Amino acid sequence: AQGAQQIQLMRQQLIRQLRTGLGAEAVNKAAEIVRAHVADPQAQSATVDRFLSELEQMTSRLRAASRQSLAALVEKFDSVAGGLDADGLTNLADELASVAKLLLSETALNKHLAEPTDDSAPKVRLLERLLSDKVSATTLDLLRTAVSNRWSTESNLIDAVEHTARLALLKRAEIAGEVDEVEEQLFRFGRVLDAEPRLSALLSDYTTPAEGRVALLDKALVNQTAAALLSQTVGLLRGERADEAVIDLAELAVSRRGEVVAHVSAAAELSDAQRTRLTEVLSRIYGRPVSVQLHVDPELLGGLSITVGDEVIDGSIASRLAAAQTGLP
Amino acid sequence: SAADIEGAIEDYVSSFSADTEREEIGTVIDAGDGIAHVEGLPSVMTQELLEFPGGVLGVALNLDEHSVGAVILGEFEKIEEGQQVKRTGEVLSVPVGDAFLGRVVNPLGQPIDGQGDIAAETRRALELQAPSVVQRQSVSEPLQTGIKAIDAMTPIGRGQRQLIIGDRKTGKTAVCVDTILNQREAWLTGDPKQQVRCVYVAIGQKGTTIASVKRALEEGGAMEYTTIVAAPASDAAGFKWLAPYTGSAIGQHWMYNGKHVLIVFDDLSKQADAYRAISLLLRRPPGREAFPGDVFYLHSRLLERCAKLSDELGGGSMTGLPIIETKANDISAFIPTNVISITDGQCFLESDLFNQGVRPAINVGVSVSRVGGAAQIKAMKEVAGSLRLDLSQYRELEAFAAFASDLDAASKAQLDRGARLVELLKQPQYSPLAVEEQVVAIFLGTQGHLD
Amino acid sequence: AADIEGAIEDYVSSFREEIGTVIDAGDGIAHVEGLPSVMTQELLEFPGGVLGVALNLDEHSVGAVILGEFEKIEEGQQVK
Amino acid sequence: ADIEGAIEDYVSSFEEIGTVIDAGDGIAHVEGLPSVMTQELLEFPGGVLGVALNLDEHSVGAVILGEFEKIEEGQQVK
Amino acid sequence: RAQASGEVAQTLTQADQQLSAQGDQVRSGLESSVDGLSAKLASRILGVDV
Amino acid sequence: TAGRVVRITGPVVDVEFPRGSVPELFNALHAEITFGALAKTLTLEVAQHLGDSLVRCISMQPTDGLVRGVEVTDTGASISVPVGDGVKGHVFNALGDCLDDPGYGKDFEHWSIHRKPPAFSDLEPRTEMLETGLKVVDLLTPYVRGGKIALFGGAGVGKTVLIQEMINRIARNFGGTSVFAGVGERTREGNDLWVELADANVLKDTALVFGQMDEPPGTRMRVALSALTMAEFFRDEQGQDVLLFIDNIFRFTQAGSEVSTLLGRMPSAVGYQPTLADEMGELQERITSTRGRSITSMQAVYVPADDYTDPAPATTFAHLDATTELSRAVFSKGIFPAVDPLASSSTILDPAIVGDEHYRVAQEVIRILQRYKDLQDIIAILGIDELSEEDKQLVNRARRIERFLSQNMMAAEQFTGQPGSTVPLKETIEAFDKLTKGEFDHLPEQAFFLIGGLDDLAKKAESL
Amino acid sequence: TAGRVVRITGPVVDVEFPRGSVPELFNALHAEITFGALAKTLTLEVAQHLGDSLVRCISMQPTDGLVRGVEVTDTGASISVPVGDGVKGHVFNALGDCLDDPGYGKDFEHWSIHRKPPAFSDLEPRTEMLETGLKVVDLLTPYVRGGKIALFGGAGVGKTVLIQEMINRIARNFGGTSVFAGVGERTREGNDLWVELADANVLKDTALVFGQMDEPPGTRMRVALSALTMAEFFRDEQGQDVLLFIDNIFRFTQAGSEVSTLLGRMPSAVGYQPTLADEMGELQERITSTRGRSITSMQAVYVPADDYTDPAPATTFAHLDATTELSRAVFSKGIFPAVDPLASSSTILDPAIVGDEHYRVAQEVIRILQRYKDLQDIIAILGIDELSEEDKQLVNRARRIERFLSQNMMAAEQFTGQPGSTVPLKETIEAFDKLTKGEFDHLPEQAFFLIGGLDDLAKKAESL
Repeated sequence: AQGAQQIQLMRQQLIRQLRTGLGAEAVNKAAEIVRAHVADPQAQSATVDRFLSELEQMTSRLRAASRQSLAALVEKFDSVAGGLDADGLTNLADELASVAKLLLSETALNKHLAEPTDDSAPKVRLLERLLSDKVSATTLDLLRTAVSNRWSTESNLIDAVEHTARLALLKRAEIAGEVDEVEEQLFRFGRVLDAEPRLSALLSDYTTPAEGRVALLDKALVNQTAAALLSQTVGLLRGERADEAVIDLAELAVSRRGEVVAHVSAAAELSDAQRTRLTEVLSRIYGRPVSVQLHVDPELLGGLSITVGDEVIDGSIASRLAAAQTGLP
Repeated sequence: SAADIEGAIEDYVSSFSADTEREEIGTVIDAGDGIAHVEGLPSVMTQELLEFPGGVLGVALNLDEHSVGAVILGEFEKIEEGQQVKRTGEVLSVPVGDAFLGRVVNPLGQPIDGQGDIAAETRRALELQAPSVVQRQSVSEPLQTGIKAIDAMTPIGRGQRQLIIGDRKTGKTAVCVDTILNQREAWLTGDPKQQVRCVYVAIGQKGTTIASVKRALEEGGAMEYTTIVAAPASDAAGFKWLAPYTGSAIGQHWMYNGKHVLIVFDDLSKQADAYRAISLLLRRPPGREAFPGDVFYLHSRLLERCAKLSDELGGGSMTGLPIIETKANDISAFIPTNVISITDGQCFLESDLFNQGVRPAINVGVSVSRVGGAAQIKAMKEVAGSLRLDLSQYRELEAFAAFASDLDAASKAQLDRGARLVELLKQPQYSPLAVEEQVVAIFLGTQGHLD
Repeated sequence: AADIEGAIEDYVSSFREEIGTVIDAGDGIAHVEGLPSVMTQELLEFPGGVLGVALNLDEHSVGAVILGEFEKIEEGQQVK
Repeated sequence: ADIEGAIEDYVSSFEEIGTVIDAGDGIAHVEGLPSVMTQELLEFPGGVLGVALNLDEHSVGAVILGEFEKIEEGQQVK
Repeated sequence: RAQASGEVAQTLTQADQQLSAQGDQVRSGLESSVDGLSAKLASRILGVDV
Repeated sequence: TAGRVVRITGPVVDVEFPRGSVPELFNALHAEITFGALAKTLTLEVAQHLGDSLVRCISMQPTDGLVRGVEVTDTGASISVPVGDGVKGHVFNALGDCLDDPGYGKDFEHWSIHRKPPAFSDLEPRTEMLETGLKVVDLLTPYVRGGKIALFGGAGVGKTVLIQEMINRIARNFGGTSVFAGVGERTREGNDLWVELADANVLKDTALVFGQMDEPPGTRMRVALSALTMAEFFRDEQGQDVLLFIDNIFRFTQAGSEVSTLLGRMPSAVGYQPTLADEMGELQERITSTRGRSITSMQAVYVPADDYTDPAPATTFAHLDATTELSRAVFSKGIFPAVDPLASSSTILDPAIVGDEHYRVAQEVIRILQRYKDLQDIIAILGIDELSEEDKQLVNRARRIERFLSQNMMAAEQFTGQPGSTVPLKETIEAFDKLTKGEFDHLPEQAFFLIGGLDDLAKKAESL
Repeated sequence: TAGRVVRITGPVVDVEFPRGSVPELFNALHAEITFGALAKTLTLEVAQHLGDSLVRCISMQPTDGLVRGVEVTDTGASISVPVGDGVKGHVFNALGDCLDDPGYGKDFEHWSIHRKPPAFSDLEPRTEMLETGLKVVDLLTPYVRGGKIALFGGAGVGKTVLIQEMINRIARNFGGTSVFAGVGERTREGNDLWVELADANVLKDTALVFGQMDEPPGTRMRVALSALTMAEFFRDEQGQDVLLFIDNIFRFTQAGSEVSTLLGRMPSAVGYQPTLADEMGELQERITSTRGRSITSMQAVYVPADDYTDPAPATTFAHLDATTELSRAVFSKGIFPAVDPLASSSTILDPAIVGDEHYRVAQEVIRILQRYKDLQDIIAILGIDELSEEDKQLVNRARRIERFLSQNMMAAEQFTGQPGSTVPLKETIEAFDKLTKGEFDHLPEQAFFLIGGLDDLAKKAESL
C-alpha cells in the first residue's frame, strides 16, 4: 500500500509539474503577445478608455490640542487676509518665516513660548517685548493668538507659525489669480527634486547653515511666489525630505482650492481628451474637485494607474501580468 | 493525461479577471530583523494581513497615530524602506479543509512538501474565540496512545490537553509520534466518531527532524490523516510564533464539522521564545524572564481553543499535546508552570528515569491527568483505577527505605510490588499495545499475578 | 540675543490663591499643570473633595499622588 | 541640470572647535567637530583627554580619561 | 518485508519508465497547446479581443 | 460629540474625545467591529486620562478587526451587571450577558462593577467554625464561616479539584445563596462544575460568572469584580448569607500585569504592575462580610513557579482568615489532597475558639510533622536505624499522620474510583489524638492512605 | 551618486543614501579610512533600514579613524567569497581574502555568503554511523555520517583538543574535502592547526576560513557564513562529501549579541539578542545534507560560566544529531576526553540503527552511571562502604566504567608524550559488555585510565 500511494503521488507530481510548465510557457508567450500589442498608440488609447469607462461604472497629522489651536489660528488668519493686500502679505510671510527661524534657533524661548497654559498673559508679554520693535504689528496680532492657544509639543508652535507663513504667501497667488501657475511650478519642482536625488538631499541641509541652501535654490531654480515658498520651506526644513516637503506644499496649495491631487501613471502622453474625462470620473468617485499629476513611465506599459490619498486603482499591463503569472497553479 | 493537463489551464485562463478595483497602499518606512513599520493605510484593521510587494505577507500588530507595526511572515530579506504595501481586507487567517491531510505546510497554510497546491475548503480566522462553557461537554471517550505508562496512569481523553513536559532528549516527540501513529487502527474503520485526524505542529525543529518525523509517519501509514505544520528553525520568528495558531485553526475546522482531531505542539517553549523575539523587535517592555507580559495569553488563547464540543455542535473534539523543554529539569519554572496551569494534566518525562531504564520515563509522582477515569474504558478503570497513587507511594517508599536495614512485612510487599509495576510499565518505542492488550498487561500487575 | 535672556528672566520672575488644572490622571497619580509656587509635599485639593501630595515637581507639571477616592479625578479639574 | 550638479559640488567644497553640551560621572558629549574621527583623542581645556566613542548625527559621545571633575558645560573641546 | 520492499522497488522502477514515456508524449501535445493557451490569455490580460 | 480610536496596541486602545466630552475613569465605551465573523460591539473600560482629551482603555473583548478612527461612544456610566434573585441558576460573562440564553439579564436591575469596599465601622471579626468534613482542613486549617478562605498552590497541584470538593461539601447543604467566579480558570472545569451543579440540582441557588483564560486581559480583570458585585448584592440588599467561590484569584493581578506595560506603568519586582497591592486590596476588601451579613469567600490562589516568595502570593496572604496551602512536594508523594500541613494556617485555630481538645491535637500533629521534616535530611543520607528510639518512633508516627491527612474526596471519584467520604470533626480529633499518642503504630503504614476516618481505617487495615 | 556616513557606534555605522538609491539588506558597502598607519578600505554589511534613506550597517573591520560624512559606495551585491576546487589548501578571512597571499582567489567564481537553506523537499534524515575510534563516542554518543555533531563544554575542558583529535580520526582518511571555520577562537590555534595540516599533508584537501578573537563582531559572526558558503559549494557544485568543522560556534551568537546591543535592539534573557534562535537557525540549517550529498558538520560550542542553561547552548541544542557534553567535573578527575556520559546523546543510538547488542550494552552502561550519579550525594558524605552491597557492587564497576570511557587520544601526545590509540567499534562493545557483566571487577581503577581497548587494559594491569 505505501508503494501504491508512492506511485500515485509520483504520477501526481509529474502531471502537476507538467501544468506548472505549460502555464509558465503560456504566460510568457501571452506576455510577448501583449507587449507587442501595446506598441500601437491606438491600443494604449483603447486600454486607458477601457479603464476610464470601468472607473465610470465603479491638520489631521497633529494631536488634538495642536489641531484645535491651528484651526483657531487659521480662523484668525482668514480675518487678517480679508483686509490684507499682496504688498502686505509678502512682508507678513517673510516676517512669519523670520520669527519661525528665531523660535527654531532660540530653543529656550521656544520651549517657554510653547508652554501649554490657560493664563497665557506672561507669554504674550514676553513676545510683545521681544518683537514689538523688530517686526510689523499685523504679525504680532497673529502671533498673540498663536502663543495664547495650547500646543501638544514645543515643535507644533513652529509648525503652526511656518504653516501660517505658507498660507500668507499662498494668499498672494489666490488674490493675484496665479494659483494655477504656482501649482504647476510646485508640481514641476516636486517632480524634478524627486528625479534629482543629489540636489534634494543637499537641500535637506538642516545640519548646515540654511542660507547656503537659499543661495543653492537661487542659483539652480519662475513665479516669485513659488521661489519664495521653496526658500521659506528650505529655511524651515527641520530634517524633512526636501522633495516630500515640496509635494506637501503642492498638496496644501490644491487643498486651498478644496481639491485633491491624484498621481497618475501611464505609458506616455495621456491626451487632453483623456484628461477631461479622467478628472470628471475621479470627481464622481471621490466627491471632490481633483488635479492630476501625470507621472508617465514606459515600464508600466498599457492601461492606466492612479493613486490619491492612501488608496490606488491600478490597471496596467505590468500589474495584470504579475496578477496572471502569480496565479499559476 | 494531456487533455486534463491542458483543460485545467484553459479553465484558469477563462476565469482570469481584472484587478481594477481600488485598494489602500501604505509604504514601508522602517524595516529590519523581521519587522516593518508601514506608513499610511488609514483603514487597516488590527491583525490584518498586509501584502508586501515580494509576494510576502505580514500582520499589523500595532496601530499607532501615524504608523503600523507589521510583523513579516516570511523571507524579510526582500523588504526595504519606500516600497508599497497593500492591505488584504482580511483579518489574520489561514486556509483549511480535508485537503491538508497528508501535507507539510507553512504557518500560512501553503505547501512546502513539494507536492501540488492545496485545494483549500475555506479560510478560517486564526483568532476565532474558544467554545464557551455552555458549548462544551465532559471529556468521556479515550485517545488510546498505545503507551501503558500513559493510558493506564495519566489517561488522555478526546478534548483533553495533556502537557508532555520534560527535559531535552527524553522521548517527548517519541510519545507524541507514537500517539499519532496509534490512531491508524481507528482511522481504517472509516467511522467519523472513531476516526481521529492529527496535526503535528513543528515549531523551531531542524528541517531534517521534521523529515524524520514525516518518514516515521509514512512507514506507519499516519500521513493518510496527519498534517504537519512545519515552522523549521530556518524561518523568521513570525512563522515560528504563528505555527501553533495555524495548527489550531486547521484542527478547529475538522473539530467544528464533527470530526475528532489531535494536535501536537512541538515545541511551545520555542513558540514562547519566538513571541519574545517578535515582541522585543516591536519594542514592547519585557515582563519577567524577558518574556512579554502576555506570554500567558499566548499559550492560554492557543490551548483553551481545544475541547470537546456539545452534541448541539456536532459533538466533535480537539485534543492538544503541547510539549515543553524544561531547561535543567526544573518543573518549577515560569513557562513550564504557565502551561501546566493551562492544560488538564502533565506527563513529566524525567531524564533521570529515562537513563535508569524506565522508558517512557514518566515521573509518576508529578505527572497527572485531571480528567482521570472519565478518559478510560470501564475495564481500565477497574484494573488501573488507583495505579498512579500506588506508583507514587512506591517511589516515596523506595526513596525512604533506600537505606533501612530491614522493612515491615507490608512495606516489603509494597516495595516488591512497585518493582513489578515499574518493570511492567517499561515499553520499547514503536510497540503500541492495543487497549485490549493494555488492560490485560495492567491486570497482571494490579491483581498481584506478577508478585 | 541678550533681550531673550532678559525677557525669559522677567517671565519666570512674574510668577487670592494659585490654580492648577489636571492634565493626566491614572492609577492613583494626577499630573497638575500650573501651581507655580507649589512646594514639594504640599497638600493639593481637587474639586470633588480629594487630596494629593504634590510629591514630584517637573519643569511644567506637578506629579501629585492621590490619597483616596481617586476615581473622582478627571483631566481639566481645577486644582487649588 | 548641470547647474544643479555644479552647485552640489560648490556646497560640497564648503582648526574647528566643539563645545561640551553634557557631562556626567565619567562621560561628556561634544557638539560640533564635524570632521572628528571615531576613537579620536579629544582635549578639554583643563588638559584632560577623552575618547570620541559614539559619533551621533549632532554630538560626539566622549569617554573622559582622568579628572572628569574638571569638565563642565560650554568648555571648548578641540 | 524484504519481498514486499522488492515489489515496491520494482513498482517504483516501472513508474519511473512509465512516467518518462508519458512525460515525453504529453509534452509533444503541450508544445502545440501552449500557442492557443497564450493566445487566449493575451486577450484575458488585455481585457479585450487581440 | 462621540470620540474616535487613535491608537491600538494589543488589548489596550487609545481613544480621543472632544474637549468637553472626555469620559470619567472606568466608564464603559462602545466601539463597533465591522469585519465578517469578527463583527461585534466592543466594550472598552477607561483606564487612564493621557491628556489632550485622550483616554487609554482596556478592551473587554479581542481588538482583532478594530480600525483606527472608528467612532467610540461613552455609556456615561461604568460597566454594569444584572443583580437580583433571578440571576441565580444562570451563567454570565464579565459584561453580565448570559451565556446560556443571550439577552436574559436585560430587564434586571443593573449595578456598577466598581464600588468602594464597606467602611471600617461596618466590619467585625468572624469566629464561627465551618465544618467541611475533610480531615486536614477541619484539623489543621479550620475554616471560618463568613471569613476569607483560600486554597494556595503551584501549577497543577489539584487546586480546582479541591475547590470543586469544597463547593460540593459546603454549597450542597448551605441554606443561603452561592456565587462562583471563573477568573482565568480552565473552561473545561468551568463546564464540569456547570453540569455537576445541574445534576446535583444546586444550580437553582448558584449564579456562575465565567471569564475563562481564553478571554483578553480586560475581561480576566473585570470578571472578578463582576461576580463580586453579584455577591455584594446578595449580601447588602437581601441580607441572605452568601458563599463566593473564586478560581483563580491570581489571574486578576496577572491580567493587570499584562496590561500594565501597555498602560505605560513601569514594571516592578519580577515584572508585576506597581499598583499590585492597591489593585488586589481594592478587590479583596470588597469580599469582606460586614456585621449581620456573611459572605464566605473561598478563593484559590495560583503561585507562580511554586515560589511562595513571589509578590502576588505574598500580597494575597494578608487578606485571608484560613489559607489551605497545597504543594508539589506533598502531591508528588501521592498525598492528594496535597495540603502542606506546616505552611497552611488559620486564625480561628486557637484554644479560645476551637477548644483545647482540638487545639492540643492540631499542635501535636504540627510538632510531629515539623520534627519529621527536620529529620528527612538525616533519613535520606544516614538512614532511619541511626536515629534515637524516640526520634524513630516519632518518624513512624509522622509517616502515618502524613497518610491519614490524605482523604478520598467526592470530587476525586475519577482520580481514585472509590466513592468519597466525610469525616466528622469529633472523629477527626479522636483519630489524630490516638495517632499522636501511638495508638495505631501496630497498623501497617499503607492502611491510613486515602481513608475516610476510623471505621474505614479499621476495615482497610483488616483488608491488608 | 552614493551614500555618506551619518553616525558611528563602535563597529556599527549608520549611513544615509539618496532618496531612491537605498541598498537592499546584506549588501556589501565600501567606505574609506584615511588616517596614518590604520588607513584601510572598510567593508560594511547593511543590517537594517532606519527610514529617511538611512541604513544601519555592521563593519567587518574596526571603524577606528572613520570620520562622519565620508562617502560610502554600494557594491549592489552581498559579501561574496571565492569558491572552487582551487580554494582548498589556502587560508581565508571572513571576506574571502587569502591571508597567505592577498592577491589570490580574486579571479575565482564568488558566491554571496547569504543563501536560502535547502528547501524541505530536498532534506532527508541521515542515519549511517560514523566510526571515530573513541570509546565513549562510539559507544554512548555514536556520530552520524552527514549529520550535525557538537562538542559542548566549559572553558578549558578540551573542546579544541577533541576537534583536533577528530581532524586526525576522520579528515585524514576521509576521501572528500574538509572545511574548517575558525569562529572567534585563538589565532594561536589557527596557526598551530594550519602548520599541522601542512605537516600531516591534509592541507592539500582542506580550506580554512578564520575569524579569530581579535576581529570585530561583524566579521566574527560573518566568518561562519563564509566558511559554510565554501562548504555549500563543495557539497552542491563539486558533489563532494564534505566535513565542516566549526570552532567555536558560541562566538557566532556572542558576536550576534554584541552587534544587537549596538544596533540598539532590546535585550532578551541574560542580554542576548532577540532573534537568537533565528540567527542561529539561519546558520545551522544551511549546514545540512540534502538527499544526494552529505556534509558532516562538527561544531565546538562554548558554554559560558559552565551554565548549560544559558540561552546560546540551550538554543543550539535543537540543531544537532549528536552532542558530546564535555564537563568540568569529569575533567577534574583527569578522565580525558572529559565527555559527560549522561548528558551527551545521539539520535542514532536506537536498536534499529546500531543493532541489538550495541544498544543493550550502551543502556547497561548508562544505567550503571545513572545509578552511580544518583548515589553521589551519599558518596560525597560517607564514602563508598556505607552503601548496601547491591549498590557497592554497582559503584565499583561504575568507577571502572567511568574510567574506561577515558582514552589516550592522538591529539593528547603533545601534552602527555604517550602515543595515541584507536579502538574499533566491535572491541568497544565487547569491552563494555564484559565490564557491565562484571568480568573486570578484580582489576584496580588505576588500570583503566587513558588506555585503548582490552589488550592494552591487560598490558596496563600487568604493569601494576
